[PDB]
Amino acid sequence: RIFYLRNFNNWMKSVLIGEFLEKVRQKKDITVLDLGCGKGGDLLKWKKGRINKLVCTDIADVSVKQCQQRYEDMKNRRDSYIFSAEFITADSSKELLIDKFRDPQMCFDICSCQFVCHYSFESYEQADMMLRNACERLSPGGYFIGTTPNSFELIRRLEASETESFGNEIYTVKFQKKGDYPLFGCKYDFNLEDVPEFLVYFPLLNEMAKKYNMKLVYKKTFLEFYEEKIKNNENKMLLKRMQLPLGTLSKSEWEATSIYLVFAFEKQQ
Repeated sequence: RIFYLRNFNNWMKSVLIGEFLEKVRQKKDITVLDLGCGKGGDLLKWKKGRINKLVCTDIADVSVKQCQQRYEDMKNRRDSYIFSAEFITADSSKELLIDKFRDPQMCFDICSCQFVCHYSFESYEQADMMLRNACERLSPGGYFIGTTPNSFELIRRLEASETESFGNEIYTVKFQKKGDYPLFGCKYDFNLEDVPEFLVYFPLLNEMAKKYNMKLVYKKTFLEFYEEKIKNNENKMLLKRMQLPLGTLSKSEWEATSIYLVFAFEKQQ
């Protein structure tokens, strides 16, 4: 029954992505940076969005090759318009992407960073660098959007527990330490259903992003974002198409999903 949670987070991304492609269109040939693209889970979302150019990039060569394969298959389906795509293997917390890009002067209208940012918080330099790569090639008025664990929700559960661990049948989180939360390098293990992650203090990400002329649009918990986006019936209908609150997800599914927040920043003039 692990479909429903995976599918819920996917609908989260869909609705975030749709909102910001529309904001870009309200301002008047859309170029997108999908940073930490994995296997291509969002490839389909970008086609629906009708964008024109996509750069997919990941630290993991196999995921990158795989995402390129999936993109190609979507190309080779019968009777189909699709963005052009460029695929780059690169550590975006340690290497500059502008030097990897084919077109070294290209611009982006959105950088999408889904379930990736928290890997960069190992140190200042890698956090600043992923952020550099996310923001420095955005056109004025463009967006840096994504999804990451909520540090406040993680610590809170950590401090309600008797151990370094908390979780349910679906997820387990294991910190190295209680009481001590450094800005960079605050490691914890995460398992759903197991790469080591780093805590992302949102007030800090927010300040660090100013360095690249970004201002916050919003930061919403998954539950806040869900409670609001679902008042829209097309959104509801999309959720039904694709498929603590009482419905949609089970109690323990909601504890899993409610760990996350949604964020958006905009490039200033």
